[PDB]
Amino acid sequence: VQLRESGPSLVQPSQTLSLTCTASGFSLSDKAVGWVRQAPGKALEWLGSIDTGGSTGYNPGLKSRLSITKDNSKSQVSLSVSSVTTEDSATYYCTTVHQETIHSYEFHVDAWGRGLLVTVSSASTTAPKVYPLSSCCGSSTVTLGCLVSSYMPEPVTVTWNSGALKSGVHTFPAVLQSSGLYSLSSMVTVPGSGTQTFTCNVAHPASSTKVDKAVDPRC
Amino acid sequence: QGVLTQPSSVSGSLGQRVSITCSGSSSNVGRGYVSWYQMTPGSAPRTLIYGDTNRASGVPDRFSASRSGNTATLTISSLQAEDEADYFCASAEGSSSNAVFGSGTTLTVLGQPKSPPSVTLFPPSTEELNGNKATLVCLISDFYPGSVTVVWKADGSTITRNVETTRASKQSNSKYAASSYLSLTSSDWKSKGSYSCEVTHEGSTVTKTVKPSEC
Repeated sequence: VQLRESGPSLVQPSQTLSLTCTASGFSLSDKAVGWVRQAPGKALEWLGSIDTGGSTGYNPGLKSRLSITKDNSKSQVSLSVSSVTTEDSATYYCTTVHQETIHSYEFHVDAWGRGLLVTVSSASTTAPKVYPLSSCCGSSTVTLGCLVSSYMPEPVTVTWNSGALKSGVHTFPAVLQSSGLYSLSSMVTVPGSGTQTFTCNVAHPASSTKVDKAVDPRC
Repeated sequence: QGVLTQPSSVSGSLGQRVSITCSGSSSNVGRGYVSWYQMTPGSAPRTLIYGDTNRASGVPDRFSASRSGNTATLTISSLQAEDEADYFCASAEGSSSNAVFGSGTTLTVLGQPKSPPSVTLFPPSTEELNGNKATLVCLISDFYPGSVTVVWKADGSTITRNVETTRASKQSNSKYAASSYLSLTSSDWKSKGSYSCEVTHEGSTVTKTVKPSEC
């Protein structure tokens, strides 16, 4: 048992988000599956479950927008969330749950998926523009970098010199700018390096893009 | 409908006894099948406790839990580095398929000495400026505790428009980082004598400056 969520990492406001859960090492007719999400900086939030018999329960606050179904055939469980807003941006987790019934009700999560971040935004998939940075104009050490500008959605990956350069590399978490697009930056501090060469390697999987930007260390 | 209320924050030093409360009502916690979950940085949650008191497989026995009435408590007997994480209780309410998670607790392990921020300020690239855009990037690293404030200045006056600043995030070396971006037109950049990023950390300010005429 591992659970795996699949679906879009980005969807537009008012549309319907639809996720699938598979990756199962057991039968849906033997165990209940739950969905749990976590909006950024919020607590875990229950969405609902479907038991072995296909009976569903839902978070009562969210229920009007939620649909969970399954098909034992393909060992797949679905979630749909209707009329999405930015409040629906979250990491979505598929789970297996213990649900059982002095008359007290038993609940716990047995197994957790890895989770899939989904962002709800008016912005659609946008590959970054990469710009070279140098601190020069602000010293035996120069700091170089790359600005990874105006992309959607997360994530972005940065290496230097194809992975050869790791020491003194610091890549920062992104900011969401007033544009509605993300930017993040990677920097490297170089002790020199007269004819040594510095290239940042940016990957934005959602747009299927890789960018190499050469950055001038001269100062 | 119900709410499981936890402290927002808890802290201690290595080896100390730390507790996390989870207060509900007779319809949730009071019914006695509380569970607990840990979420370590950049990992899916893991189950710690179920049925008020049982420990999940593989969880160290410094973790224990109990319940009295409508309040459940998770206790870590000897706080370990790896225990810096977010913690959540949960309970069914009125139905085994209606789960309520608690509001969540961030646990920090104290120990790190104070460390000031390193600040690097980058001016806009020529390539960006060609696009009629200028982004100044202030990168802030290796500070502890994880709390900085950022003020941008142009010729000694404060700018607030078109600034986005991150909160502090944990680095792999257990200090913190943050960044700030000021988005200008190429004209506003060029029009000023100097721009400054001024980072304050617990009352002490590290300032970096760039002058368009030199950059």
